[PDB]
Amino acid sequence: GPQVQLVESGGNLVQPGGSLRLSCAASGGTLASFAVGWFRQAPGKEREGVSCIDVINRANYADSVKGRFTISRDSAKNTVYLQMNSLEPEDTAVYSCAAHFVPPGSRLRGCLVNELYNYWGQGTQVTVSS
Amino acid sequence: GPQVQLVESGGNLVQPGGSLRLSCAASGGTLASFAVGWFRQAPGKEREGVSCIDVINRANYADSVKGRFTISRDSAKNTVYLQMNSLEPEDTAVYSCAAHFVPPGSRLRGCLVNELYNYWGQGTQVTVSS
Amino acid sequence: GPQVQLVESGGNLVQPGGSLRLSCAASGGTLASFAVGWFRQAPGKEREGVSCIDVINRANYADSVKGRFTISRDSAKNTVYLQMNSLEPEDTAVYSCAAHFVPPGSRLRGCLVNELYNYWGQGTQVTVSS
Amino acid sequence: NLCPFGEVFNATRFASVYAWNRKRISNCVADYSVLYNSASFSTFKCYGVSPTKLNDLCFTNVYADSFVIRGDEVRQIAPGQTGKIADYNYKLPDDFTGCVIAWNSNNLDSKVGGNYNYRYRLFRKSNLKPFERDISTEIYQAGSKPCNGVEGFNCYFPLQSYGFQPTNGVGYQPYRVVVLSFELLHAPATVCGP
Amino acid sequence: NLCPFGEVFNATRFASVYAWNRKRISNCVADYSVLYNSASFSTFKCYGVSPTKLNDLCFTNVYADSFVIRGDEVRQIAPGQTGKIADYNYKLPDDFTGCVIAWNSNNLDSKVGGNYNYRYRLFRKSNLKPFERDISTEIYQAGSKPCNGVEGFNCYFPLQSYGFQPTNGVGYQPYRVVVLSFELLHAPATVCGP
Amino acid sequence: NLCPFGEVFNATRFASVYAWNRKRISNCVADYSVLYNSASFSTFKCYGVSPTKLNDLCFTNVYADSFVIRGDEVRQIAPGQTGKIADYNYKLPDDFTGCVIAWNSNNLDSKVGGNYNYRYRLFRKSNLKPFERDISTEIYQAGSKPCNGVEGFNCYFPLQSYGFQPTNGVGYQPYRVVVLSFELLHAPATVCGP
Repeated sequence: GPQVQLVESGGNLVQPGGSLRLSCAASGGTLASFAVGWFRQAPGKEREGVSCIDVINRANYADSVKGRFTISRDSAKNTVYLQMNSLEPEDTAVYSCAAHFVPPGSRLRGCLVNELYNYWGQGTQVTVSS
Repeated sequence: GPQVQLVESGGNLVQPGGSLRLSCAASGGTLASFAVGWFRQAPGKEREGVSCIDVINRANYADSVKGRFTISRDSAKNTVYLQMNSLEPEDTAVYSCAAHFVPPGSRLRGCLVNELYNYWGQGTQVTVSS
Repeated sequence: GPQVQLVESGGNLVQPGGSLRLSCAASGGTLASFAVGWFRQAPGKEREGVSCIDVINRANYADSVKGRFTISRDSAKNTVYLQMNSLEPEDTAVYSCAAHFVPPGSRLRGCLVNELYNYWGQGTQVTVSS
Repeated sequence: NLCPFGEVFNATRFASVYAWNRKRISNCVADYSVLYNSASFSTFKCYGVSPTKLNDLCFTNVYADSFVIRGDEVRQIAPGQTGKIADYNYKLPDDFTGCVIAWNSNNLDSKVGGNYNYRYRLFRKSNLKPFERDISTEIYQAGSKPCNGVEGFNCYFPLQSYGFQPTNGVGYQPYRVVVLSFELLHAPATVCGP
Repeated sequence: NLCPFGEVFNATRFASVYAWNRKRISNCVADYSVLYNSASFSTFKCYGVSPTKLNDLCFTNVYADSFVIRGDEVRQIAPGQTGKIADYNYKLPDDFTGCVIAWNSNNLDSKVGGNYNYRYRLFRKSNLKPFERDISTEIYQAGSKPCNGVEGFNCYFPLQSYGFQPTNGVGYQPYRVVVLSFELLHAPATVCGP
Repeated sequence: NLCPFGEVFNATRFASVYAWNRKRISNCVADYSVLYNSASFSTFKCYGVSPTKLNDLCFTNVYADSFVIRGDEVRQIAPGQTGKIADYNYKLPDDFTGCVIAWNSNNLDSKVGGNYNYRYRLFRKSNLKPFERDISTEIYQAGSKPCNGVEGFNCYFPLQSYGFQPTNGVGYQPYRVVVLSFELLHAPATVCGP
C-alpha cells in the first residue's frame, strides 16, 4: 500500500464494569517499526492520549486508565491491541489509533513523549451504559 | 465452501458526524468476479441500494450518500469495504451486502442497473445517535 | 502462545428480529482438539450454557435457543461460530466462549454434559432493542 | 509398491489451474492398460511417446499434474499453445514427452447455484516458463497510473472464478485434466511396466 | 569449518511432526563420538550402519530431520512401521541407512496448564511416501457424505494438538527426535569425521 | 528463445531482502556485453572473473537474485561480509563466482511520506548459511526470559521496515541489487553468450 493506513475495530456498546479489546490493524509496513499510541475523545471533550507502546515494547499509560488498560503488540497480525478492563461510564469515547516510524538511530527512545504521530485512524466508538 | 456466503462486519453504535467502515467478507469464490452492492434498511422502511461496484472497479452511488460514502475493493482478503463518513441520524439502518457473478462475456458492464443479486448477507446494524 | 487464549468478536447493538454471527478466535493450540461451549450472562442473572460442540462436531443446545442458534466449526481459521437468528429482547447478554481439551481416549464423548471448561474468553456483549 | 494412478484420477477435489497440483510417481511398477482401456476419456493425446508402448518402457520419473478448466480451454493444454491457460496458468514445453488426459466432470464439479470454487489467472505481465507455477496475488497494472497495491480502475485483482453450472454449454463446463510427464535422465529408473 | 551439531539438538522449540523440519549439512567436519557419550538419550538406534564405526565412514549427504512426538509413538520412528505417525506424518524408507536419536523432553516441552502447541496429522486418505511432508489442512471425509470444505459430522479437520502436561505418564510425555540419513548418491561429499 | 534480462532490471517492484527473489535463467541465448553499456550502475563487482572475460566460456547455472536494501548495507553484498544483511538476510559463499550489480532507486522506491513497504530481518539466533532464505516470523528472544510466542520486553518481532524518503541521505536511500551466480556444476547447457 502506498501509504500507511490504520483501521480500528472492536468498538461496542458495553456495560459498566465490562471489558473490551480494541485492535489497530495496519497496512503498508511493519507495525513493529512504528510507535503506536491510543487516544480518546469523549462527547464534547478534547482528545487525550491514553496509552502508547514503543519498538522495544514498553508501555506508558495515563492516570485515568492506569491499572485498567493494557496495550499489547501482535506483529504477526500487524496490529496493536488495547485491552480495556473495568469500564466505567466515563470511558465512553471514540478510540483512535496513531503511529509514527522509528528509524534505526532511535530504537531505544520511549513513548507518550511522542504525542505527535504522523498516521491516524478513524476510530471505533466505545459506549459504556446500563 | 459449496456455496457463496457473504458476512458483513463493522456495525457499531456511533455518533452523528462519526465515520465507520463496514466490510463484506466472502467465501466460496473470488469476490473479484462478482458485482457487489450495499443496501440499507432503516427501521420500518424498505431496502434501498446505496452503493455498488462492478468487476472493473467502477463505483456508483445513491443520491442520498454521494460524497459521503465510498465503496472500494480489497480482494486479496476477498472483501468489499464501505467507508461511511459524516453519519447523520437518518442513516440508522441495517446495512446488507449482496453480490452476483459476472461471466467473461460481460466484464465491461455497470452496476446498480443490475440491482438483481443472487447472494445476500444477513446485515450488520449501524445506529447513529447522540 | 503459552496458554490457550480465546477471544470473542462480533458483538453489536441489533434490533428485535435481527441476526448476528459471533466468533471465538483461539490461539495456543488447535481448536479442533477442544470441546467448545458458548455461554451468556444477561444483566443481573447468572451464566447459562447456550450451545456446545465436540471434537466430532456434534452440537447441543439449550431449549431457550434451540432452533434459533447454530454452532459451527471453522478450524482452518481456528475459530468457532455462533449464528444467532430471530433475536428477541431477552437475548441481551454478554456472550462468552469456553473450551477444554479432549485427549485421544475420549474423542467420542458429548458436550454440555460436563459443562466444565478450563479456558474462558472475556465475552462480547449483544444488546437487542428498537 | 504399485504405481497409484487411481489416486490421481479418482480424487474428490482437484486443484485450480493457477495453483495446479503436482504429484511425483516414483519407485513403483505401473499399470497402464487398465487406464487406456477406459474409452470414457474426452481427450487423450500423447506427445513424444506412443500410447501402447508404456508397458515396455521404464522411466526414472513420472509426474502427475492435474487441475480443472472449462471446455473450450482444453485446446490450450498442448505444447506451443496461447491463451490465459497456456500463458498464465499452465505451460508445457515444446519438447514435452507425455500424455494429456481430460474428461468432462460436469456431474461432479457443477452446482445448481453455480460452483465458483475453481480459479484461474486472468492477467499477467509475462508468460510463464514451461512448468512454472504462479500463486501470487499482486494487483495487475492495466493502465498508465501505477496501482500501488490498491485496487481500482485499470488496477485489477488477477484471479477469477470459473462459473460452473449444470446448464452451461460444453465450452463452459468443467473438465478435469491430468498431464503425465515421463522424464528420462541418466539415473536409475524407478517406474517400469508390467 | 567444524559442524556445530548443537544447532539441531539445542533448539528452544521443535517442529511439529506433521511439518517436520529438515536441516542439511552443506560441507563440514564433525566429531561423532563425544555425542554418543551422552547416554542420557532414551533412544539411539542405527540402521544399515555399524553404531560405533562412525568416525571412519564418510558420507555424501547428511540430513538432520527433527520433530516432537509422544512417548508411545517413538516405536514408530523406524523402517517398516505403522501407526498415525509412521504413515501420516513421518515415514522412513525400508532401505534407510542412518540413526534415530530420541530423548524425553518433559521439563522442556510441557506446561502446567498443558502445552497444546505441538500438532500431528490424525487422518489422511493414504500413507505418505518415505520422507514425504504433508502440510495441507483439507477437511477429511470420514463418511459417505462429501464434505465440500465444510466441517461437520464425518467431516474432520485433519490436525490435532498433543496435550503435554508435566503430570502425564511417559507414553503421553513429549519426546524430541532427531533422524540422521547418510545418503550415498553421486555428488560432492559434505560431512566427514575425526 | 531470447534471454529475458529486461524483466530483471525494468521491474516495477523488487523483493524485500529478507524474502529475496531468485530466478533461474535457463534455455537461453544471451548477449551480455550490451548490459555493461549502462554506466549508470553505482556498483558492479564480479568475483573469480573480470567484467569482460565471459563470452566464450559457459556455465550451466544462472540465477538472478534480486532485492532492495539501503545505501549503507550495499557493502555487505560480498563474499565474507557481516551485518544484518550478510548474516540474517542474504549471504554469499566464500568461493562465490558471480557478479553484484547495484544502482540507486530513490526516484522509484521512495515516496514523499516515506515508503515502508520494503522489509529486512533485524534479529536472528544464528547466521544464515550461503543462499539460505528465512521467511519465518517467530518472536526473537533477546533476554533470559523465554518469549513464548508473545511480544514484549526483550521479546521482539524479527522483521523491520526500511523508511525510504526522497530527502533521506544516500546511506538511507533505496538500492536495487541483483546477484548473478555462475555455478560450477554439471548438467546440460542452458545459457549462451555473445
